[PDB]
Amino acid sequence: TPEKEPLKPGDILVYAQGGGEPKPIRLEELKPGDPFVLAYPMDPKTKVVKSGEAKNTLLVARFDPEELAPEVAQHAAEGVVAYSAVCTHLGCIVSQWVADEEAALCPCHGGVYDLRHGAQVIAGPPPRPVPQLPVRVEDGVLVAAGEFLGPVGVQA
Amino acid sequence: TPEKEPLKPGDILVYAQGGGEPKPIRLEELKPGDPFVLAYPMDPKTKVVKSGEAKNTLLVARFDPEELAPEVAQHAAEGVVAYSAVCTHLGCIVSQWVADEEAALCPCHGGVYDLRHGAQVIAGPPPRPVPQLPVRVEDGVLVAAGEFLGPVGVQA
Ligand code: FES
Ligand code: FES
Ligand SMILES: [Ca+2]
Ligand SMILES: [Ca+2]
Ligand SMILES: [Pr+3]
Ligand SMILES: [Pr+3]
Ligand SMILES: [Pr+3]
Ligand SMILES: [Pr+3]
Ligand SMILES: [Pr+3]
Ligand SMILES: [Pr+3]
Repeated sequence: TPEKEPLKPGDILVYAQGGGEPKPIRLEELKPGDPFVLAYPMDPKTKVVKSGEAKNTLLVARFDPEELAPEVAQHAAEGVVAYSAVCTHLGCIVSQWVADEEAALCPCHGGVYDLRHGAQVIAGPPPRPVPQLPVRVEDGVLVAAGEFLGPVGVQA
Repeated sequence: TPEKEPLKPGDILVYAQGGGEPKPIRLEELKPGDPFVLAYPMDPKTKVVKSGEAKNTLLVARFDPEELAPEVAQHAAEGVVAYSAVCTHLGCIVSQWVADEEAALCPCHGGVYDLRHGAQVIAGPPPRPVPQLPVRVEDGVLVAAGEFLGPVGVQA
């Protein structure tokens, strides 16, 4: 089905949506230092939101551009970084924010991923970082700029 | 399809899940005062999580019981409240936590819902509170104790 199609580069990132038309994530809507948003890729032609495949679940956050690791910075757009939100431990959605670390927290077993340093695991049992998705801005809007730089989710 | 069935009383609450087997939310995992978790209802016997219907999207948080408004506490289980996470403004998932207010925040246009006082709108444009889901504990696991108390999401 179109809703279960994988993320492709050029997909528009949209805020996680309940019913109705989706909202593209604009750069100007993300304030540096604010908690991440959960996001999905939307086919730029068909405008189908690929929210039916859980491997397309994203977290998106704006950091101070001079706080990002050089390796993280090269895939960021104006301090904006995106990562897979599928926990690498047992596949829970990494849905919570740790304010003092500016890290992503998994509620299931306390996995914490250090986002400014490539989502390095700094707590709990994830065996590996969630992978980063390359982002770019086009006409004010966040767009997927590449494939995930890594396998998504629980890897057998 | 079964992943799209509406939420029913008796459904087990599970942590939002990528691929794979879901994790029931147990009362003991929820620390009073911690940010909410995004969740879905799961059929107790078939073990089908109803996450393909976005109107089943829940937020779950544990409060100090004596800070809940009387009406809210009537449908809480040892301080744990659940609400629909579909924004009543334009349908975005209410996915963020406001730590100083203990409030759920919609990132689309800044709707903020006062969880301890029945998800009362305290910022942004939502026309009305997200509705509460009554919850109870069954063998240490969080379960739907009734139906959503009002209509879910954007009014049609
Ligand atoms: S599934 Fe995320 S820490 Fe276990
Ligand atoms: S959709 Fe939540 S404030 Fe607009
Ligand atoms: Ca503008
Ligand atoms: Ca126990
Ligand atoms: Pr449409
Ligand atoms: Pr910082
Ligand atoms: Pr700076
Ligand atoms: Pr490089
Ligand atoms: Pr253009
Ligand atoms: Pr019983």
